[PDB]
Amino acid sequence: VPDNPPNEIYATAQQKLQDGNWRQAITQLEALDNRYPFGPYSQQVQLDLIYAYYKNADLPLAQAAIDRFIRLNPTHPNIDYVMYMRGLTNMALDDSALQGFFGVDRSDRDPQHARAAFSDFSKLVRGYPNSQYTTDATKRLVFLKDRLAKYEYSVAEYYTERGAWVAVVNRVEGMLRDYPDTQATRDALPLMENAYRQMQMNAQAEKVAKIIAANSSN
Amino acid sequence: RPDINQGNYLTANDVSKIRVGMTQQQVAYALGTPLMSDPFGTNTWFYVFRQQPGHEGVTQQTLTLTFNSSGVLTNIDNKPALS
Amino acid sequence: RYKRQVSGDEAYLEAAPLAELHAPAGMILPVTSGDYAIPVTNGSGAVGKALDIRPP
Amino acid sequence: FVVKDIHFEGLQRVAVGAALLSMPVRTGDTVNDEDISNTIRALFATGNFEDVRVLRDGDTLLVQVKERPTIASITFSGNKSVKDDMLKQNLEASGVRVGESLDRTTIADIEKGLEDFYYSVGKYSASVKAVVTPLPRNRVDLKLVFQEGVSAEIQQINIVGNHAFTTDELISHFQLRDEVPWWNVVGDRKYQKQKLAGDLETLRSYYLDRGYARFNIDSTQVSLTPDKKGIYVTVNITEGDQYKLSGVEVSGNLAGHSAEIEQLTKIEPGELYNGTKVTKMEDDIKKLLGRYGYAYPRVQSMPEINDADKTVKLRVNVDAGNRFYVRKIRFEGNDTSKDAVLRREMRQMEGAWLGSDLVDQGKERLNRLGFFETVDTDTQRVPGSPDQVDVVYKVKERNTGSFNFGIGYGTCSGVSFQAGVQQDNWLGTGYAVGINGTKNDYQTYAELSVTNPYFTVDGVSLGGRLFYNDFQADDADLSDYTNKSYGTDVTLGFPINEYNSLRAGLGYVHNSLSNMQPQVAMWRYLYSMGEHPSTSDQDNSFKTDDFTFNYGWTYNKLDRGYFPTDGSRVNLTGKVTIPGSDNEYYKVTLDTATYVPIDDDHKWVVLGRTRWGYGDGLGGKEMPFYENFYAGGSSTVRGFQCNTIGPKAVYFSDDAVGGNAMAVASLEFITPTPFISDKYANSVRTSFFWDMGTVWDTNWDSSQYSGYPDYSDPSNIRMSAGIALQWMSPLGPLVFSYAQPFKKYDGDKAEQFQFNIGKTW
Amino acid sequence: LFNSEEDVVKMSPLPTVENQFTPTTAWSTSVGSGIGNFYSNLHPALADNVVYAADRAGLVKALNADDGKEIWSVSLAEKDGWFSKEPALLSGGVTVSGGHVYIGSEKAQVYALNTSDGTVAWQTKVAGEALSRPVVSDGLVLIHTSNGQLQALNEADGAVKWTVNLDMPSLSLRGESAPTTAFGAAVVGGDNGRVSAVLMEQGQMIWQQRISQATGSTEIDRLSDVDTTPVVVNGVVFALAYNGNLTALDLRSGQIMWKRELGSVNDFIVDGNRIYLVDQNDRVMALTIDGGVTLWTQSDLLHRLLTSPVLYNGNLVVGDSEGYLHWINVEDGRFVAQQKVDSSGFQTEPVAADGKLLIQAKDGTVYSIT
Repeated sequence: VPDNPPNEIYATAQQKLQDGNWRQAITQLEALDNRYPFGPYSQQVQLDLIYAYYKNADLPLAQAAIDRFIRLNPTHPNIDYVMYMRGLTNMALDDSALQGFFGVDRSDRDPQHARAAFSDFSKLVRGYPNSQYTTDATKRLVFLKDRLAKYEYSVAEYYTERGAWVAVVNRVEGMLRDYPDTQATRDALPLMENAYRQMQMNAQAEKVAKIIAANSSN
Repeated sequence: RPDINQGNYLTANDVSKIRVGMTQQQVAYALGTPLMSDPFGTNTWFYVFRQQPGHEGVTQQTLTLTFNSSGVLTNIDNKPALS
Repeated sequence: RYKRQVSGDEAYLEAAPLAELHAPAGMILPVTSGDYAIPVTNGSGAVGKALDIRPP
Repeated sequence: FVVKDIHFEGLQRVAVGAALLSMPVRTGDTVNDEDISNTIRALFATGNFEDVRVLRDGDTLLVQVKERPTIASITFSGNKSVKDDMLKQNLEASGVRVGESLDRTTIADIEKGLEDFYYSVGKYSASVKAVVTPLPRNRVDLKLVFQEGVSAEIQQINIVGNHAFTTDELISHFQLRDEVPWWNVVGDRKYQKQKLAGDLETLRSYYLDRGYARFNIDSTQVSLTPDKKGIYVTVNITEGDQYKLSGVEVSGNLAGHSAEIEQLTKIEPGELYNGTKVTKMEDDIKKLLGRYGYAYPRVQSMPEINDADKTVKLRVNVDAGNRFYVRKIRFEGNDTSKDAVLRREMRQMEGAWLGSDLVDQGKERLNRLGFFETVDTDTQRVPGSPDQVDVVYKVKERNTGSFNFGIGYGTCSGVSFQAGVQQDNWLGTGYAVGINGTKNDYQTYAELSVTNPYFTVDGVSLGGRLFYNDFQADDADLSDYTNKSYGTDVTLGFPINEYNSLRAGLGYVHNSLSNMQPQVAMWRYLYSMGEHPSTSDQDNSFKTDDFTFNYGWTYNKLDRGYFPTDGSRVNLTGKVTIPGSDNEYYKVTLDTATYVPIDDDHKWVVLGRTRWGYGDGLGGKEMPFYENFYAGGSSTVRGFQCNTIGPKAVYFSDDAVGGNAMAVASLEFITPTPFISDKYANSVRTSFFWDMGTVWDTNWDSSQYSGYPDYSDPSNIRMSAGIALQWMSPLGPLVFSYAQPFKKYDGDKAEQFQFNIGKTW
Repeated sequence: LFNSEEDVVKMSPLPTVENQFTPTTAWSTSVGSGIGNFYSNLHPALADNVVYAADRAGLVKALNADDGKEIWSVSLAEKDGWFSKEPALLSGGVTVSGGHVYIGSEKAQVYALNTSDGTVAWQTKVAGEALSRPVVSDGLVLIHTSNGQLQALNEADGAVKWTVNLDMPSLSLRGESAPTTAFGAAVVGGDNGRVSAVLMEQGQMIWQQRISQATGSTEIDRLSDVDTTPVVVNGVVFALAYNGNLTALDLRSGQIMWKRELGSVNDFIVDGNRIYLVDQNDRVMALTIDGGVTLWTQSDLLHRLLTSPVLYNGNLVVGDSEGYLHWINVEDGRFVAQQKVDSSGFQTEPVAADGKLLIQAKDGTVYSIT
């Protein structure tokens, strides 16, 4: 990479970002970080570095730079954008493979990334509730709650299959405690009603059948 | 080949320790904490001792405690084995 | 691997809405914690494949 | 006093506000005569400024300060045994990384820290030099030119003070070595620090296992040669006299299990005191107290030595903690494996009492799954409630796919290639796929396999296979016929006692015979099948399609996987054709191998191998000849040629076709090596053997071919005796054998020397 | 594969030569298996018209003073049967005062064998490996060991008389020495920078001294910090150190009189009012008696693993690793001659006494020079 006055290098960096090619743009943004680090427009350089990291699948450097920006600038006037960027960086990290196309569902892997994304988008939608990122954020939240509840339903399935009948009660009770309004729990109450019968505790099977029958079909 | 245990633990001596009218947390002092509870509003507790090793069938000592809104014990039920 | 671009791009994914669970007469639902509550919101931003993510 | 204005000269990259809020004096406040000493101390404590030059008067606080430059690139070269990444971690731990201001002084400390890291890896004569390159806007390029020098080796591992043993025996169990020849893979001559601290416990466990109780290591010593190459290791000991175990005694909060615990700690009187018996007893009391339902049982064991009659008294003190329950198992780290895979390897079920060893059994099973690089167990506490415990298994995975390759040489297989691809997590679901291909002198075998090791959740496994097989019999010293076959197998398998494994499956096969030379025993079966060609020329063909049914049993109780010394292995494989095909036969084969020791250290073993086989056709159709039995050559009875005992073919000679009844009984005697030094004499197995074999036909008739030797009489037992060696070389497994046929019959071959280099093919 | 990866550190080739002399190997007698590739101090010894050697397998020869034939040969191994032969590991010094040589070992033994027909007089056990030079002082064989136990044995019985316990670090660069006698005062090099001086009779430590500078984190400066061999001149004693200071100590006090920052693990010689030593980097210099100002600093043999100097006929003779003696003069330091001797090398001390030089090789071969 050659050296110039920095305005022309920022100009060709924006030119490389404009055409959709990213692998060259990250080098020029790093050159802006190196040759003139504390220049008068390093904020747009850092935010475009975040955008290039996200659009070119370089997720750990994206996490490092986004925690660096949340350390250095606590009250930037566009902190909602970098909050939304950390939210998308968490949620796009959840797939990280090619399994969505071949035909296998991914709702059985590590669920900690969706939990971190929920912890981000909660602060986003409850901190800056009149920004230009909220309406997509609530949709990502309502997808992520269902994706999180499918994990607990799909471990209660396995413990029904194994025969650890106290564990399915102690998991479906947690599912009814924490996600009381999703789609997975209304498909998980037959597991609890079948699980209470194999312990001969018939004083609660009528209760679970009442809470199923008072609802609709699905 | 499997081996599974399920539920709380009893000793067939701790069941001779609780009294009709025992205050709160003293059944938690002797029997230990409950592992599965009834969450739907009625303040009561369960105790299961399920174990089935080595293709021998199941066995169980299902114990049921029903409490008061205050915290004093009200009623017990000690099933020795499943029907 | 290099198939991270599918979720790396703005590929839209939508699912079913949430319905509050009913309650039969004679009992009560378990008390909810509230760690995963979704507040009511207004306004209309863009949705997937229509939202700019270029910083200003 | 106040200063009117502060002049700063030379601040370019750092901010004026940064320099003003760094030091406690600001632009024009109440000041003192400390600002000279402050500007000495403040700009030299942040690590950003080379030099200061100050002056103070009634008008201007005038400072000239240049800035320390910022690193642009930390580059390395010449790092042979070390890579750049952990060098970067050593630099970031040393204090200087990217985005830091150097001071042009501490580069000697960085070279010293690189010297300490090279001492930690085991290279002593290293020398590194830092190269500084200037660049404008206060930048430095940093280069580290290396000269690593020479690695270290261990000359001798000497032990002084031992009387009742020998110094060339205790080195055989050592992790370290001193000599390694050019025909063994016993280890390496490299030295490491913690290997010594792990090996002193191996020496202590050797001495605490044969009746020595007052044994006490005094001092260890590690010296090195003045040319910085050789390392001399010397450890002192002080051997005590032998001892015996007199009586035991228990005490503690035993939870009403005196008669329960007394039947375990009781042994017979008057035995040699051990170090494995006491620890196995301790762990057994731990396991029994866990199996009743206790969570964390503590058990201590102290001896008291009575040297007046060479006895010892063993006190054991139990301690039963209060019980614990598992409320939530949780897996954090599995990036691509399904959660239903990692929960069938947990012998602690959620919602039960906490077994302190069952978590460790789950950790060992997760290690044995082979998909994972490392696992990490832990234990937390749910707040508020005193006796509810979570358990977290963190995992870090591995690139699951592979690429294996192998060569081998034999005396009746020629060269042999084994190649293929094997994948053990197909998309991370538990399945295992593989494409395999083997080639030797005669048999070419190309198979594809797809298996699921958990059909249900109780260990039942299912597998499927598609296989192609080329058999050119003229290379394998038989009467010539060319057999090309292909088929599919679908099998089950499920364990029944964690030792005995059962299996059952179906299979379709298609066989094509051509280029088949005429004879009598093939053509009787060809008459019985009906399709009779003419006897004249070598041009013929036959096709067949079979539906099959396979069943099998496997008993495998051996004390090791390599060089066993105790136990048995019995395999039983049976095949029946089901009605719906051309051929109607059934075959049963049996393999028993028994290892029995007679000594105490398990170094004088008697080995037995029996190998039995029967088969026959049904309904009048004779059993086909391409499933015949062959016995002889490097596997059953050493000394003869490959596959050459039994009846002989009649052209219309002295060649073999096999038969349909096989009995082989071999007796081996394992002895220690008599010539090699005892430092590594446990990696070469020497044996003598006496072998019997017989293969005989049943459906032969003697009345119609009475000018020929009878083949329906299993009386011509072939006997042999020989000497075999077996070890591991850098080329792979090696087995050598020299036999001598001393009871053979008319029409057999002799091959006195016989060996197998590499893989078994 | 291992050659192309592991790099060569440093070397220097053979210099040229203008002979002025012809060294002729007169003896040329082998002893057996040889000391092998193990660093030790196993050098031959001269006694009354007789030479003695060793083998590090258990063999000890006995030869002439001018011919080179045996006069008695004794093995010291412990043979049990036709299928085994356990080595005895003779790796001490070789010395003789009272008609019976003393040979150290590695199995904590000190054999004592007579002159005429070699048999064992006594045999006892010390606290560890005994790799040092045995040395006599009014009787009282004074063995230094590798556990810091300066043990003392008597003459006709082989009994431990007293024992002084020194200190020891983790890493040592062959911590061993040889005691030196001065009026019943034994000065002894230690193992961690401490020169000691005890009484001969019962073992009272009179004083100690530290003469090696330590400026490391116990793994650079004390990566190795060991002294090798003191020697005594009138009043003042001199001692070396590895990576440290050549100093000079008074006998009663041990005060640091004058230093030179140097380093060695080999012997030296204090004949006349000069001192001739050998650096770690084989820079054979020559210093004054008290000043320490360098007289000459001829160093062409850098990183060649020299052994020791001697004083054969007004000339220093050093060893090498390639079997070459490198005869030098004294007043200038320039070379005199060179001589091919063996294709094995030397790690043992050349021994020059009674107008005779002789040297063992690394293969168990004894040579003498003119």
